[PDB]
Amino acid sequence: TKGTSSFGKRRNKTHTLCRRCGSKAYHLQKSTCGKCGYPAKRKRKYNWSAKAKRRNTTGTGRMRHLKIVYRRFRHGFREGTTPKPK
Amino acid sequence: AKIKARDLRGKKKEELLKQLDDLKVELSQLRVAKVTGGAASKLSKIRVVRKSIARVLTVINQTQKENLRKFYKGKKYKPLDLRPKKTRAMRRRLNKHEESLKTKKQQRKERLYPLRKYAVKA
Amino acid sequence: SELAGHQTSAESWGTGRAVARIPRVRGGGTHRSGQGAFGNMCRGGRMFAPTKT
Amino acid sequence: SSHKTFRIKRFLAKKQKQNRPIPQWIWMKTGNKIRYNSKRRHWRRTKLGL
Amino acid sequence: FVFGPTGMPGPTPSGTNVGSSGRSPSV
Amino acid sequence: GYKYIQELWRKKQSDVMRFLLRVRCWQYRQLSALHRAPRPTRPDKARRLGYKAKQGYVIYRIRVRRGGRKRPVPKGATYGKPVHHGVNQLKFARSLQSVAEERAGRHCGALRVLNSYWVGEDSTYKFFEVILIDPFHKAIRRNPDTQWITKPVHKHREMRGLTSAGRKSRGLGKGHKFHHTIGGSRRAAWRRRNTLQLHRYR
Amino acid sequence: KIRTSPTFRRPKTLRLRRQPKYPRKSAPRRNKLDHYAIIKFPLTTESAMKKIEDNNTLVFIVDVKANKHQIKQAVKKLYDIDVAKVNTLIRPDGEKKAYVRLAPDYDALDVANKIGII
RNA sequence: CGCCGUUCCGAAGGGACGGGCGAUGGCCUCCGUUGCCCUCAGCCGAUCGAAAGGGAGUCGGGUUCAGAUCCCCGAAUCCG
RNA sequence: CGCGACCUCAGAUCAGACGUGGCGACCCGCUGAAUUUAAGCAUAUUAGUCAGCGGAGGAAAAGAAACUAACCAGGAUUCCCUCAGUAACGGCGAGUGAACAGGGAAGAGCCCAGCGCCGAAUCCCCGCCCCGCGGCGGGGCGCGGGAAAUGUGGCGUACGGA
Ligand SMILES: [Mg+2]
Ligand SMILES: [Mg+2]
Ligand SMILES: [Mg+2]
Ligand SMILES: [Mg+2]
Ligand SMILES: [Mg+2]
Ligand SMILES: [Mg+2]
Ligand SMILES: [Mg+2]
Ligand SMILES: [Mg+2]
Ligand SMILES: [Mg+2]
Ligand SMILES: [Mg+2]
Ligand SMILES: [Mg+2]
Ligand SMILES: [Mg+2]
Ligand SMILES: [Mg+2]
Ligand SMILES: [Mg+2]
Ligand SMILES: [Mg+2]
Ligand SMILES: [Mg+2]
Ligand SMILES: [Mg+2]
Ligand SMILES: [Mg+2]
Ligand SMILES: [Mg+2]
Ligand SMILES: [Mg+2]
Ligand SMILES: [Mg+2]
Ligand SMILES: [Mg+2]
Ligand SMILES: [Mg+2]
Ligand SMILES: [Mg+2]
Ligand SMILES: [Mg+2]
Ligand SMILES: [Mg+2]
Ligand SMILES: [Zn+2]
Repeated sequence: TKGTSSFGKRRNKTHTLCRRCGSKAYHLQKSTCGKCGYPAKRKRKYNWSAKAKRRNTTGTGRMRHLKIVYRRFRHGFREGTTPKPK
Repeated sequence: AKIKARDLRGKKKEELLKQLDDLKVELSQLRVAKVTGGAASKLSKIRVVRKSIARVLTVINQTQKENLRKFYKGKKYKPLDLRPKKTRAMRRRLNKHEESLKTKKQQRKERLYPLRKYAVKA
Repeated sequence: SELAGHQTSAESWGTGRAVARIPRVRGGGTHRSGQGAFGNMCRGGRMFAPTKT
Repeated sequence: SSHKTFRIKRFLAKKQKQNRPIPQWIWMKTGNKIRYNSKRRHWRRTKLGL
Repeated sequence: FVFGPTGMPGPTPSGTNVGSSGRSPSV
Repeated sequence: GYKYIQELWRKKQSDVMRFLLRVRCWQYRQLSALHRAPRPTRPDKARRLGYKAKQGYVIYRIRVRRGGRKRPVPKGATYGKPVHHGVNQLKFARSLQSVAEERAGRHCGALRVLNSYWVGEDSTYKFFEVILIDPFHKAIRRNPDTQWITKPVHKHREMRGLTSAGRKSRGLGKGHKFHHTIGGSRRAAWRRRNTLQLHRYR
Repeated sequence: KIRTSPTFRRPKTLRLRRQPKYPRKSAPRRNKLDHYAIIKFPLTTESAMKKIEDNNTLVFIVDVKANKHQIKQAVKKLYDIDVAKVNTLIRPDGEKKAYVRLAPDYDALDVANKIGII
């Protein structure tokens, strides 16, 4: 009865999609995420999982502002200028 | 007619917003032709008009921003958009004058004991 | 590499099970599930006495 | 259920629009390897997480 | 114009079940 | 002048200074645990520790509970070898003054800690005063005698143990007594002693 | 001035209004939910052609962030047709279908004839 | 890092009528506006917590290949 | 009663700034094991190491002796060779374990409080004038406002200094 019989009672979910990390680990009762600790300001990450870090690091996403900072760097972040016109 | 961004810079704000409000109607009529079924000559003009609208709104925002940073050209406080945006640590430095500042004790040491240029005989 | 062959988590199943007692990959609904993880004999796995620098 | 939320109806909508085969004109391209769509999903077998 | 085939995925089954019902007590 | 208040604040066992240190400690014991002071309680000790009476310099008074560091573990039960069954009589490796400078340096994270000093104590509390500098004022930015504190290297001097009260806890110094911190720190000594130099030619 | 109540309540002081010395953002951001972006295209399905023909309505795939008020006031700008009522619903596809029912005198079949869908 | 704590070591109300002062828009008549005092004010703890608890107010008939107390027709109803 | 100071303390969507979170190979501050070794094990060892927490920079930390020495004396810090598997520690068991000198890479010094001297001789802020103007400054005005005598600036710091 601890097995196939009591696998039917599973109908109300514990977690939902966290809004900070988009993973299905937001404990609805504890009101905190198990993947990033969303209500806490600091993203949670431990060294004892060398691999769970490589899934969420500055390279894993779009870097929509870093891939441009890395380009504006090759010229000391010049500003307010344009090439000489034709 | 190929709408280039060059001949858009002399026109006036309302002589630009009339072109915008005409291109958006040409879009609406093309997104309608797409669903009613139209010739590819029309379907392929969507990429042409979406980019004509892009060129227009680009010249509008560029002239408006140039006018803004001219209006605040000599003022002390200016909008955080016109303030020079570099890296946060590069904006939180010391000025070139605070860097180039010296205490009266070191303006006196540098003066009384300058670094002399010399050589030695071998 | 010094991490090669060890980037998994795998513990032996133990006696019983009619399996050869080598460590095996944990659970999962995939090919690489209970498949033999470390040791030079296993696919994937670490080479014997990894060459050092 | 039938008492969805908006964030979920929208995530199911995305999971509906990702569930169609590759256009047939797309493996006559030049630098091509995709024989078919392998990221497909059937509502019966694989259960979308959630 | 060459049409195409199809393909459907499925979870990989892992064999770990052990009933261990049989008992042979002989002290 | 300051040399009178200095030699006065050394007779803390006297009558006047045991009355003052007691009314001060009573009044401090009634305010909050971390509150801003209007002006430096000890103006001399503050000058000696670097407090110029000009805009930007801030004084926070802060109280800390005296006593050692009971080990944070369940009831008793520090599971390990009898060596580490100690919970009660343990001591903390950072002075209570270094804990005051970082409870101020964290509660107000914009300001940079310079130093701190002792203004009273009782059986259950020690009261310090932390000399915080506002590193984005122009009285500090332009004055070149003190624009070192405004560089990003000196963020949270007390979280990195660079203040006076902190530096007193890292056992650094020159001599035959401070051999285990030759190099940067105790861990930069430990690294070089516990590091195997493997030349190319051996 | 005697203390009539034994509760010292904080006295109300004066509160000024923001008189900034410079606006933070230079220019007001243009309204990206224009009357044109708020209506993408119509539907030409026999589920909506019976609405046009019989119910004298139209079926637009409007932007999802659009109210029934923005829709009403955005068909009364692009098409100049007074509107009886608007009934929106978000499809499983994700877009927001909108059934706009025209005033009694205005004829849907003859305002869809104009704009193209017929 | 944070935890404890939920009325407990707290200057915890930005509100109202009337009056007085001040300004404003117009049948500048007479109301309305907002500035300043005067007078008056308890609370009891920010906020969250139920698609089965509490919770104003819609029913008939027709219609689709799939939607109807939701669309059409016809009768009402609550709140502002 | 009122008035006006000062101290202490609140309230602002008050004018203008600042912090927060991420990364983390290297670095700084704390916290801190147990596998294992001892052919058992409890001190020791593993190890101030893994995990844990906080904080940075392009390097960090350290740094111009309350030093080493006992010489015919050396002279900030950091780094390498060497001292040295040494002195020493240790159920003196297992094991652990530096420094000085010397040769090199590099090479650089300084600054306050205090004590005195000077009419606060000093600093921040707003308004206007001209420039500079994309690292918010220079010069001029303001019986303009503040900070500061509960101490600002100049000389000056142990090599002595006035
Ligand atoms: Mg539950
Ligand atoms: Mg962290
Ligand atoms: Mg000086
Ligand atoms: Mg391999
Ligand atoms: Mg199933
Ligand atoms: Mg320790
Ligand atoms: Mg000591
Ligand atoms: Mg609620
Ligand atoms: Mg309910
Ligand atoms: Mg109910
Ligand atoms: Mg403000
Ligand atoms: Mg043993
Ligand atoms: Mg053994
Ligand atoms: Mg054993
Ligand atoms: Mg031990
Ligand atoms: Mg660690
Ligand atoms: Mg940080
Ligand atoms: Mg950096
Ligand atoms: Mg440094
Ligand atoms: Mg030396
Ligand atoms: Mg030897
Ligand atoms: Mg050791
Ligand atoms: Mg030496
Ligand atoms: Mg040399
Ligand atoms: Mg002086
Ligand atoms: Mg010295
Ligand atoms: Zn999360």
